[PDB]
Amino acid sequence: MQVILLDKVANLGSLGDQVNVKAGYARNFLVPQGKAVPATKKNIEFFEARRAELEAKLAEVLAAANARAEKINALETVTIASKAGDEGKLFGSIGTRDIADAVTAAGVEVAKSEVRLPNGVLRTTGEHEVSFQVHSEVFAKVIVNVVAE
Amino acid sequence: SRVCQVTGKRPVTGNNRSHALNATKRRFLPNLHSHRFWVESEKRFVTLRVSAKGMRVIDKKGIDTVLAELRARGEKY
RNA sequence: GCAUCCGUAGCUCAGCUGGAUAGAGUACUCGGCUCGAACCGAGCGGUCGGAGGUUCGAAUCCUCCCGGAUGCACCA
RNA sequence: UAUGAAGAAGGCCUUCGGGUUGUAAAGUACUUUCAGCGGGGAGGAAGGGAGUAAAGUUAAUACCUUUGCUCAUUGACGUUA
RNA sequence: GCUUGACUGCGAGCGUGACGGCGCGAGCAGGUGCGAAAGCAGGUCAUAGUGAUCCGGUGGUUCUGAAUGGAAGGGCCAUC
RNA sequence: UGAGCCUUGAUGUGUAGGAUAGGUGGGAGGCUUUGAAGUGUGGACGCCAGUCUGCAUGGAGCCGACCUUGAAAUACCACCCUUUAAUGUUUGAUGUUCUAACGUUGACCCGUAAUCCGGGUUGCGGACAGUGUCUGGUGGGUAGUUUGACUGGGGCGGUCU
RNA sequence: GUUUAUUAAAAACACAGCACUGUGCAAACACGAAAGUGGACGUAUACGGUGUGACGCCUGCCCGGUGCCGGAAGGUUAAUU
RNA sequence: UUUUGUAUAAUGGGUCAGCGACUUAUAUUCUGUAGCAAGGUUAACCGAAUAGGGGAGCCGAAGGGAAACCGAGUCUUAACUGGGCGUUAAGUUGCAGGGUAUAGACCCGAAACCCGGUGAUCUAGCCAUGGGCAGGUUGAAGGUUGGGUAACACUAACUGGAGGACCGAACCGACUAAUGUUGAAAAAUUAGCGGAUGACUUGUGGCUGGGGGUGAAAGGCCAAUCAAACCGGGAGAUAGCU
RNA sequence: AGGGUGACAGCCCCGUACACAAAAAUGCACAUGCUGUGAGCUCGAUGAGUAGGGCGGGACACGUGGUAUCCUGUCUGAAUA
RNA sequence: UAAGGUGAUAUGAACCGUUAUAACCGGCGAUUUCCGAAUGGGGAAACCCAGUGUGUUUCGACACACUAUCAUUAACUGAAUCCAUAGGUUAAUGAGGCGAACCGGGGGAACUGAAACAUCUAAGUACCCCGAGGAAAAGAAAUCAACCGAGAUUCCCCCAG
Ligand SMILES: [Mg+2]
Ligand SMILES: [Mg+2]
Ligand SMILES: [Mg+2]
Ligand SMILES: [Mg+2]
Ligand SMILES: [Mg+2]
Ligand SMILES: [Mg+2]
Ligand SMILES: [Mg+2]
Ligand SMILES: [Mg+2]
Ligand SMILES: [Mg+2]
Ligand SMILES: [Mg+2]
Ligand SMILES: [Mg+2]
Ligand SMILES: [Mg+2]
Ligand SMILES: [Mg+2]
Ligand SMILES: [Mg+2]
Ligand SMILES: [Mg+2]
Ligand SMILES: [Mg+2]
Ligand SMILES: [Mg+2]
Ligand SMILES: [Mg+2]
Ligand SMILES: [Mg+2]
Ligand SMILES: [Mg+2]
Ligand SMILES: [Mg+2]
Ligand SMILES: [Mg+2]
Ligand SMILES: [Mg+2]
Ligand SMILES: [Mg+2]
Ligand SMILES: [Mg+2]
Ligand SMILES: [Mg+2]
Ligand SMILES: [Mg+2]
Ligand SMILES: [Mg+2]
Ligand SMILES: [Mg+2]
Ligand SMILES: [Mg+2]
Ligand SMILES: [Mg+2]
Ligand SMILES: [Mg+2]
Ligand SMILES: [Mg+2]
Ligand SMILES: [Mg+2]
Ligand SMILES: [Mg+2]
Ligand SMILES: [Mg+2]
Ligand SMILES: [Mg+2]
Ligand SMILES: [Mg+2]
Repeated sequence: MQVILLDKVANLGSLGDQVNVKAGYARNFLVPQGKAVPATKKNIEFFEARRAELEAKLAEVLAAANARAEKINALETVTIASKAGDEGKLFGSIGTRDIADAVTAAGVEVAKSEVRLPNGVLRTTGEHEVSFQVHSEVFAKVIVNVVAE
Repeated sequence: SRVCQVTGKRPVTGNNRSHALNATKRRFLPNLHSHRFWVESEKRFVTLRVSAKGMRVIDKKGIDTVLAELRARGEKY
């Protein structure tokens, strides 16, 4: 009794997994409760289409991820106007909010959430490397500077 | 009566044999069972008197397709 | 018509569970002691159903039979 | 965390027989608090604004202001509890 | 004492049965045995010691083999 | 919880002994910083003889091996068997707990002016029960029949080639 | 009391009583291919079956045979594989 | 008619008249007859059609052998001088007839088996609703009033009216005897007999159907029929018998 | 051809052979008009719980037999030019 | 078509016709009580009892028409239960029964024969049931042949006891 899963019934697998299973299981329980559907030509193709459509969504998102990445990765250095550090010590902290606004004016929009200030909170003045977690895994890299106000 | 609503199987008659080949008239009846089939389109349960062989064809043919033939047959499910 | 298994002091049975060689209870003799009961320990009472295959080694494994049993089948 | 003694060895003492460390370990099952990582997710949020409709308020109930409502709302901490 | 004629294929001519059948048989062919040979041996001094057909089993067999080559099955011989 | 199998490891006394040589071979090889032998009981199994070996232990030794043994050795390598310890697998055996099939001649609602029936709700039971095919046993409960002839009538007795 | 209407009215049958046994109620059982119905709108102080046949005194021995009941280890054993 | 045997006192027949039993179809064999002849003959069908056409086929002229095969030979066997079966010998198609075969098969006759129906207006049981049982006895429990007891118990009288109770008509049954036995009546009458308020009896309806019913149980009853009703069908069952 | 007529009728009668007949209804057939109906060509497609199988029967002349083939009550189950 | 004619037992009576409305024959209509599929309900067949509506009036009634069930289809309404669905009410069509044999299908004997009797025979016969037609059924090769070919089904004669 081949049947296509609609959820993660017990150990049978997850949504979209044709598996051989004893008739009774689906003939009177899985199907009348809607937890799965019989593995038939029409249904299987539609689910396989749904499978490939979510694959295309995964492709498209990760494709646009490298887009943002390159947009700002290659150089694209930005600097912000922070109260003159005066012989050093900056007069303030450069937070995720402020750094996001800077890159956003440059064009490459970034939300502070995504920003990840490595090994510090941008306390000094002058040049300081930065990074951005553009995607769920893809890592970027940008140089940011500071000058007078 | 003992008639399958899907396959139309009905009682048939035969012979009891023996080691002496003596023949006595008998009847073979289908393995009929009353089952409540879930029809998705109407989101309802419809009860059918089906044989065990009929149960197998319902999975293969689909619940909707067999009922379409039944309406053509005028079996009054 | 096959298939399997069994055969061991006189008896009932272990088989010395499949080759590195026979055990018990009972039967019987003697003894312990004791009127008989009744108790005990020694001794005696078997070449292992029979005949072929083996190997250094089979009552024990192989072949063949004999007798017994249980099964099967089954319509000259 | 429990099992786990040959009371391992080694350490030290030794009445040279031993004892002591010590079931401690090793080993063998077992679990993953928090810290590792990942993915969700309250609460702090009340507000005003825009509208509406009615009411009070009028010469005109225009003006408002009071209701109710309707839409969209805002969290520094905060990759929060 | 030596042996396997308790032979194989056949059989002129007879006997006895309603029949199925049963019995006797010289001689012939091929191969034997015992005799030096003539010769004798197709079981036992003779007359009882037995059971048809169907069905099934076993061996042999260039007989057959349902399009063809096989085979199954059948037939024939031996035999249960 | 049985079990066929998965691979691994491991297992093996006639005696003689060199004896933890199962058999079968090749077999002067073997041996070897990869840790020479090796110490620490590492234990198991087994003759409880002995053997391999868990991590370290130290630093060059290590070993075919004549009387005998059928044979020559857990020196040696290949191949089997036995003994098999574990390993996955594939089938079953029960036991426990579920609900969703199925049962309900439990309750309630509706069809409905209805002790039928059907539907709905709910409870209980539940992979049983029950039914189908096949199958073993039982079955004068019910059938179809058989149950001889000769014979100083028949039966009884006797007889049948 | 009942019985062979039409040759037998009895010592035969029934009988109250007694005992055994089955039956937990969707009861056993019976009529029905089945549904269902009777049992019973009853519930073991009930119902069915069997034998005996008021009452009185009593009902002894045998489980080998044949049935029935209980046991389930072993032997044997169908479909199936 | 049947028999070893019948005047037989064995069967049959009162008589007459009418009717009443070896047939039909197909196939096969034999005889007779006719035709053709090593050949004979067509069937269905066609057809103005008893003609003609149609030779599809059938039988015969060659057999032997299980068969392959061979062939006036063949089989048997290694092989037969052998032996078995064959080889000189006319058949075939009609018609008639004698047999045989399948059909009911010369005619008449079973008791029965099976199938489908009809019957519980009779009777058996049951269900519902009504009815009937003159008269006369016996006098239970209980109750009352006394007597007795501490109270009972107990006892007496009087009330009461219990019972598959008693005697006995209707009603119902049917024990004995006589008659009747071609009956007044295919089971009765006469004189007696048992029950007769009950497990009674009865009216009117209803229900149970044949291997079934029902049965206080006799194999009883189920429409004068019961160890398996009646009616029709299988059916002209079968009948080694008369 | 037959029948009838006072006994046996070619010429007595009814008929028969032939020759004719339909206002109306209807059968049949041809033609024709409407209402549907689709012809042809190309490219595709090619009947699955089915065939087959196990079990139990039945039908084929064929009784399970070495038994093909057909139908299937039951349990399974393909290939698909 | 007609000079005769009012059916028969079966006369008679009273009449009708005679050249074409006597009668008779044929075609087409009209009427066609009651029972019966029977259909408004019931029922012991030829009987009993209605409902609705239209139209009549002498105010007592009266006359027509409709009102069975089932199948199919379409509307309208309409539960438990929100939609729905079941169900319900109308309206259209169709079917009901009868009839000889023949036909297809669903069931399916026994007597008998075997000199008994089980397999077998009788026989898929008798009978029962369902359905259809003037015919029915079958029918256009997953057929046969045999290395050559044939070309749906049905029927007849052979093949052939
Ligand atoms: Mg943590
Ligand atoms: Mg063939
Ligand atoms: Mg009997
Ligand atoms: Mg018979
Ligand atoms: Mg006799
Ligand atoms: Mg009496
Ligand atoms: Mg009498
Ligand atoms: Mg009486
Ligand atoms: Mg009497
Ligand atoms: Mg008694
Ligand atoms: Mg006993
Ligand atoms: Mg006993
Ligand atoms: Mg005389
Ligand atoms: Mg006389
Ligand atoms: Mg006479
Ligand atoms: Mg002639
Ligand atoms: Mg002619
Ligand atoms: Mg010819
Ligand atoms: Mg010759
Ligand atoms: Mg003749
Ligand atoms: Mg005759
Ligand atoms: Mg009395
Ligand atoms: Mg009296
Ligand atoms: Mg009396
Ligand atoms: Mg009678
Ligand atoms: Mg009978
Ligand atoms: Mg009759
Ligand atoms: Mg007959
Ligand atoms: Mg007769
Ligand atoms: Mg196709
Ligand atoms: Mg199949
Ligand atoms: Mg079969
Ligand atoms: Mg055979
Ligand atoms: Mg046979
Ligand atoms: Mg076959
Ligand atoms: Mg009416
Ligand atoms: Mg017979
Ligand atoms: Mg017609």
